[PDB]
Amino acid sequence: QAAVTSTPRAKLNPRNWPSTLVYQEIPGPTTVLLPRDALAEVRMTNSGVQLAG
Amino acid sequence: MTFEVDPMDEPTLLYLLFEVFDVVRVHQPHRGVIEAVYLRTPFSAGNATT
Repeated sequence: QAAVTSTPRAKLNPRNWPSTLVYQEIPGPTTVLLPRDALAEVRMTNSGVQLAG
Repeated sequence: MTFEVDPMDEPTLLYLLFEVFDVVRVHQPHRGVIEAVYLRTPFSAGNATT
């Protein structure tokens, strides 16, 4: 078992593990759907329109 | 404007109202989402300052 799984090391129980050898959780990129339109609400508000909701 | 009124005793208001266009468009695109767009043409509620 050890051969099959354990990482080959020059030192049992190292005091610190390199970033390469530690399991890193890598989530997928997070997409966001921006609700507002930046310019449109400026144009409407300057007109006199009073937005809500 | 310069209204001329009869001089009664007790203090009174004038309550002048300018007839304007005020409307609203209510758009509800998604289940549970309602947004409204107000507009009052001659006497606008909001402007660049607001």
